[PDB]
Amino acid sequence: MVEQMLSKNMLLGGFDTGNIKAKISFLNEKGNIESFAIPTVIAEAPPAKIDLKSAPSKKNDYVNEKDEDIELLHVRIISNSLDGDARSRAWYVGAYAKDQEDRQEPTVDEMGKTEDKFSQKNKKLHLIPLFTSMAVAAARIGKEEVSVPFSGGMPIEDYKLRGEEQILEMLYGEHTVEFLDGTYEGKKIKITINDGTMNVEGVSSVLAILFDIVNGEIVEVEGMDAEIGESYAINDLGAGTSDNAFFEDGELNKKLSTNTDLGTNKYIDEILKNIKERFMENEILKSFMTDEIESPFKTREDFIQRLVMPEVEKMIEDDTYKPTFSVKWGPVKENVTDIVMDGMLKYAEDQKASLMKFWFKTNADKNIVVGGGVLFGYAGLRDLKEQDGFILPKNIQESAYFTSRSYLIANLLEQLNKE
Repeated sequence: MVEQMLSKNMLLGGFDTGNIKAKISFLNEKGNIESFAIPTVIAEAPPAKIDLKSAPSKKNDYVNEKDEDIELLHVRIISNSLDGDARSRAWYVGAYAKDQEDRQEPTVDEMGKTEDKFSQKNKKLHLIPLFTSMAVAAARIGKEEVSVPFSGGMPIEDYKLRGEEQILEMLYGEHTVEFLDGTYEGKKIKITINDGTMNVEGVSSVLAILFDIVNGEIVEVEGMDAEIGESYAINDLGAGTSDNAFFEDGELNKKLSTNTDLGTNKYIDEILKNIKERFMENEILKSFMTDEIESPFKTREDFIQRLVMPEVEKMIEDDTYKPTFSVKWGPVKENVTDIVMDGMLKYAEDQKASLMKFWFKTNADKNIVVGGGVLFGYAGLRDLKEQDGFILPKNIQESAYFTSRSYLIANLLEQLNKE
């Protein structure tokens, strides 16, 4: 049934419109969930491709990365959701738009309380990356005409402004996206939106913890035993902040919910410092790098992606696996397992104190952790699983897309309900 559904001229996705990023999760041709993010950045572009370009054309052949098809987004979008002017022009979108002086990004006036995404002045900032994300997925699954049942969500504040059916009404109709450059150059995707659903941003994320879609099948992720109407604390552990959200009766509790400066950043910085300190105990490093500023990692993200993530994946697969963090700096390798594990567990313990306190303040039925911090702090945080009601999602690696995946699952269930 899902097979028959997906083989038609259609795209089944979940669309998460954030201020920084447009995220999408969709079912690809193997019926698996596929996700990417397009930064919410646009810039006015020439009507046809330009030859003066900010790199040699053959650069990506010395490059090791995924989602190459969104590195260069130069599109023409025809839609009645856009005003006449935007509709008339081509656009640079996402990463490629970052490198333009006349780029346009979301702002926040007139101190720091975020703006309305779909006002007449703001809407093109968010529609262009949304439609572009739809077009890229449609391109990926080899379909130039797609019916797109819209499944999105908005935070509760916009309910004082809009209405779900107003968002959907903006989106209904026909839209074309023509790629003028990059991977899909020459392709024109025709998007028809006839119907849709809007979901509760925030507590919807429960769906993505409870369910996955694998080869067309909805499967129950083992980890959380959900009873209907129970309260959820969702703690989003990030690089610079932690967000402690409490949901009761399907609504965010603003009074109890809060956010702090407890991030992974300072813990990682300390680890990076200690890692260098240890290499400088090595005699080869003494010979050639005494009194020098350089170090084996570029950024915190470099350290996360290259050193930490491969080991944590193995830990997540196998509770008995004992990790080894081995850094190579030029030709020299050092075992720094003690240094990394120290920072990981120090972070875990500080999060423990925070998470346990929030649990008692809310008396949440389920206490859930998500975010990159769970991955960094996994070696310690997984101990909290002994607390009944504490949930460390099996698919924590997909945290960035829990919102879009939730929409996607809701969208599949909706289409199946149609029969």
